[PDB]
Amino acid sequence: MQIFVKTLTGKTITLEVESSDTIDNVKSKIQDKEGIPPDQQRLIFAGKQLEDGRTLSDYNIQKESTLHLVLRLRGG
Amino acid sequence: MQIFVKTLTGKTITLEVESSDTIDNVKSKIQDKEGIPPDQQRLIFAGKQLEDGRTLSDYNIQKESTLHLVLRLRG
Amino acid sequence: TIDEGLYSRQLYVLGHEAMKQMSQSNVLIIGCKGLGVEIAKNVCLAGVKSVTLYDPQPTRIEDLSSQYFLTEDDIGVPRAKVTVSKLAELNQYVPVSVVDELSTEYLKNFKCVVVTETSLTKQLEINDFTHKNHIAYIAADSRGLFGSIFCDFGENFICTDTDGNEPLTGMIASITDDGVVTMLEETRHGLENGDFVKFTEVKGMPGLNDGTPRKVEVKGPYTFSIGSVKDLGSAGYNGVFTQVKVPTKISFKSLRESLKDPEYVYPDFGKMMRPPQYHIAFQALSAFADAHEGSLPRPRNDIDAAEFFEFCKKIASTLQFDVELDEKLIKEISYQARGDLVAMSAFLGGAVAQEVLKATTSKFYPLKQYFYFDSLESLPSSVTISEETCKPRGCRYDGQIAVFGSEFQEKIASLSTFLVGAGAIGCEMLKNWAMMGVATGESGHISVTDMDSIEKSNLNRQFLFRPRDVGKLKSECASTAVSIMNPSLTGKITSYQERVGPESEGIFGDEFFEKLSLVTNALDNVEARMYVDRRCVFFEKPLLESGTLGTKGNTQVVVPHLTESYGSSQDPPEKSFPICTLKNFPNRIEHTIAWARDLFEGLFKQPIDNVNMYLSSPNFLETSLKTSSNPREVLENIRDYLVTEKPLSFEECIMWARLQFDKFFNNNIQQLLFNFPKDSVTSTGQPFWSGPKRAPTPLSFDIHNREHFDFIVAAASLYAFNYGLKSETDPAIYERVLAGYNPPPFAPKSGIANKDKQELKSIADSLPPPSSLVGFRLTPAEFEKDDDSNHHIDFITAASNLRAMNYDITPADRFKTKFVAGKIVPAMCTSTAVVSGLVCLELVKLVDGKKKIEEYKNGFFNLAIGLFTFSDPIASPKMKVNGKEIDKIWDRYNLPDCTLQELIDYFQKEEGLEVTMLSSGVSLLYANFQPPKKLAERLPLKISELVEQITKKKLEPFRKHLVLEICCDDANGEDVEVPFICIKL
Amino acid sequence: ALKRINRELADLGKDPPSSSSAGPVGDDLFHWQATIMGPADSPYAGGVFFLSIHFPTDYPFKPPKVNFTTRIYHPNINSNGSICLDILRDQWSPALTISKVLLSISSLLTDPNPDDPLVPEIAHVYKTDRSRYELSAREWTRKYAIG
Ligand SMILES: *P(=O)(O)OC[C@H]1O[C@@H](n2cnc3c(N)ncnc32)[C@H](O)[C@@H]1O
Repeated sequence: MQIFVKTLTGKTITLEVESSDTIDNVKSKIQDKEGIPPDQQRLIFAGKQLEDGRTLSDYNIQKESTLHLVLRLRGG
Repeated sequence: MQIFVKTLTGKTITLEVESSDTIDNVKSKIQDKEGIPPDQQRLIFAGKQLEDGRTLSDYNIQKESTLHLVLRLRG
Repeated sequence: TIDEGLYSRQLYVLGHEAMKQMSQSNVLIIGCKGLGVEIAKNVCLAGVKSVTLYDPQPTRIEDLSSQYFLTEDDIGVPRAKVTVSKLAELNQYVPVSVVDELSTEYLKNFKCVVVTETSLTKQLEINDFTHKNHIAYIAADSRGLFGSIFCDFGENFICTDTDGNEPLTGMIASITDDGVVTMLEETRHGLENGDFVKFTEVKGMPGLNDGTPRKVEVKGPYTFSIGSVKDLGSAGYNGVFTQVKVPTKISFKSLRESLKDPEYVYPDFGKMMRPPQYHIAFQALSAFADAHEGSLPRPRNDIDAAEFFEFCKKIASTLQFDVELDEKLIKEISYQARGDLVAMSAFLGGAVAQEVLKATTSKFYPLKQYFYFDSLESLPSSVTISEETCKPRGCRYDGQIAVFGSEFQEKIASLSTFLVGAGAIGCEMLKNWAMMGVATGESGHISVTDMDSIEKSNLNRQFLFRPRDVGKLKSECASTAVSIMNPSLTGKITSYQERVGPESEGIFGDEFFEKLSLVTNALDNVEARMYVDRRCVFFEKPLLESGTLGTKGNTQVVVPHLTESYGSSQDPPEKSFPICTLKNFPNRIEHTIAWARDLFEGLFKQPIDNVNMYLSSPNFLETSLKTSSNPREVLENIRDYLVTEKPLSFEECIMWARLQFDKFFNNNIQQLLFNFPKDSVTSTGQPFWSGPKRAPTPLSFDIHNREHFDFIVAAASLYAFNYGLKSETDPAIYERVLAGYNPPPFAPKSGIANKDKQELKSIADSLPPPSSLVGFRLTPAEFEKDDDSNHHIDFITAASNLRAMNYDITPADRFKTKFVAGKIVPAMCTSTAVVSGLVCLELVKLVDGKKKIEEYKNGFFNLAIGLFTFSDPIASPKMKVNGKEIDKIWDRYNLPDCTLQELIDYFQKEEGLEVTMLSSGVSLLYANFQPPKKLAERLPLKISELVEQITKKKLEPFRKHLVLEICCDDANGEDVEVPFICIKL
Repeated sequence: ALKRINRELADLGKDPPSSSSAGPVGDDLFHWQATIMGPADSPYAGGVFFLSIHFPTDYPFKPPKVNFTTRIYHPNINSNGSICLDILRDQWSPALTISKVLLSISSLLTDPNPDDPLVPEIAHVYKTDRSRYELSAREWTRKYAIG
């Protein structure tokens, strides 16, 4: 299984994960490839915001799935 | 022979080693006794840092010598 | 020649070439209803060359549902004629015209053509012409809670910037013989496969410094590969790589071709089967309108819905669409055909205006090609929606009633909201509320708060403020403008001038917060967001957060007892560089700017503040001797800025400026190079000034040089402002006075029981007694943007550029220095409009009081790449306390004002917990490890009395509650997490 | 932040640091006065160094402000007491206790880093004349860090 993560700036990241991996492993991989601490990552799949402690199979994330890595902004 | 290693918390650990023992073996013993990964150990004796692949004798470490185990940090 | 005083924020986003191209493009707008007027407003604020409007239909009352430039006295007049007059005032550089009749050839004068509220036949007729003549064509439609956008920029559109990001750059550590480029220690290049880079300052491989871009093959987060450099050399060291952005060719298809096989853009991946439905639905809508003399289906009418569904089936069969039509959704589109909402209008107007700017400037990635959007979850479910309750009542809210109904209109009209901040997002939100009719009922009210005043650079992205309004308060101007827009709000809006913070809890107290219905933030800093969030959590009020940054934006909703608060999640913090890097070894312009800011603070505001505070505090020295780490520095500062170096004239001020120049740009460098010569080696034998460390060079003063003279003038003017002298800007005096200065000799020094203390005491007593000077004060220099034109930005720029020339760093001009030092947030009108639209779409959900967590949508979007995402809010976590389910955020203990002993026994008896730590505010009221005597003293006191005693400050009369944080552990010794306590005074 | 601060304080209480002792000032939680003993095999032997810790309002999301109070002759500490540590500026994460910071500071006292110094004069002295640096450190610690 291989997944893609798209940032809010258009960058694409390719991750190699299994269906039984926890969300913490995915966040750790994203940190390795980007340097963002796991507590600052907001992952979205099919309108659901991924939360720590659950597995990918809970969200029915299969191969070639696309996640969105987003963040909040402070302007006004 | 016997040696003593003092940590940053003031704890002293006594070890029975030999002058021909490698630094890797010492790090393995330290990991076994305390669980501290070898990468984060910084051993200092007489102002000199012990390096893996070498022996205690290379640093003129002798009977009941005292070493200091500190953390790694640069900046 | 762009007006940097008005387009200051937009220049950080687009640039100078982009705006030069933008000011040469003409835009035509067909249709002047709510969507059309929003597009025209956003375009005018953007700064296109001109805008032409065409809409000869006479005004009808229902059009006021979303058109905010029309009034009840304009019924029967063509919309363009009555809208142009108001549109002309938004920006004085953008002429707005009107055309009473259109012809095909006449379309050749415009760079972009926007079409709204037009049948399909006219769109096909126009597009068949505009496509072959290479004119960008954008078509937008807004039907109730549904919206559609179509873009066609020609057969060979050329996009110069795709993602809109700044080019990436970095420092190399080694380039092998096979193109294996390695970054420095713990540094990420951030490139991607297929990018192009160019190298500079590479040692050992000079050929790479020519500047020819090369393909990049990323092999890891720290290293990548560029190809074979065998011929160019053997190995290279150090240097800097920089990304190159290349043009792309995008090919579009005409509307007639596109209808058969559209190419969709999905705003939400949670519903990927809908856009094919809307594609059929909108064509069916157009056909039905063509079948009823342009009469749309009546609201919530079932016969018209059946006929519309038959049209949908016929169209789907005609186009061989192998899609099974979802009857419920299509009939929903049919019911809301006549709906006209201001939130959808704002959202689509922002998006389409961004598309227009893309077409004119050829930047960012356009939509390709269809964008179908819906917010159907916003449809109320707690009220009666039927043909009887949705029929028009002949009022200006007919457009909204046609979607929601009269009962929901009454629900909206009795809201009592609270808007924090009245900037750009605030103005858009206020306009939306005025159009929707918020708080126009007998029990409605609106409260706006903002402490700033209108400036000249805010007029561009804030359309409620006119150049005649410069200097007034934001809240008053916004309230008056919205009352003008909707006369029914006269007297329903209250405006304050209070900063929302710990010092304003006397005004926004329990009485103020008990009557509210929801709080909406329009702030620009995180501290205020967190504080308002804490207040909302304590009082249990719904909250609406929204933020923008250039072309990116986000919106979040906080609902009591359902979702987590704003502060339950973290955000990336501001980057802070190591002090060693900033002080001695910089290698970037930001380092020098930060150093210059620190120097300004410590040279013009720190010493003056210290001097002023010394003259007032009688015991300052007594506490300073034992408290401050380096009292000697404070004493020397006081002496130097009080007695030793008190100026009287301007020539001595210029001499002081020259002295500081020598101190900070010629002597420190000499000392540093004396300590670490240029040929010194590290402990490993490697060169010292290699890589992140750049070898400095002393700067010799030169009056003729522009940079040095600018620094001298800025420093002298700032010093005069400090000492209240008559500054001058004539170069003749500077030239006359600077030539007679002979610098004192300077030679680096090598360094080499209570005597020091006695010396410091002698220096201290040498100072004049406090009674010598009474009432004497000096003005420290504060930071602003040309409001206090003491050359603040100019001084920082000069200092940073001089230090950059010290370390051979590339200098930055005044614009970039203003951007960095001022921490300016890039702003765009389109992003503001879009976020306001999303927030107002969430507001109707909040009003209806929906309880399921799947019905809310936090939104994120980036308009540079046409990315939209929506996600359900995070549910508040639960926990187990005393074998019961407790919400970790929205639950609290309500207790009377009881004694500490009584509270401890209450927790021991009811919850079975042993109290260990108890604190309120910033004080530790009780802890288990305190000595027995202190506790025995503090046990029989009530909580209010205990807090008064510890804080040494009486509780204010308006205080009606206290918030206590308590940490207690179970009987077994395991720590237990419990919610806070709310003591009721 | 109060709960986090109290948790760190209790964790220190449960396991004594032996070579360190940090605690609040008066009855204020946002101001601590820590104490450190110099390493035995170091010129700072037999010295007691005071440190001031100011917790920001956003702790642990913002690093604590740690400043030496006594006078110490060290390459990585200037006259104002500022400390050159990566975990206080940009490597700070909401998982480091004050105990980790004190251990890091003790390690810093164990071996200075003259390759990336904060006080160039002392760094040059350390690189050139080791004995003079040793004598200066002993004199400074016996004149400022005893009592
Ligand atoms: P954009 O930054 O242009 O507009 C920001 C507006 O928010 C207001 N604001 C900032 N911080 C506060 C606090 N603490 N209280 C009330 N209002 C605030 C500014 O005044 C701008 O109007």
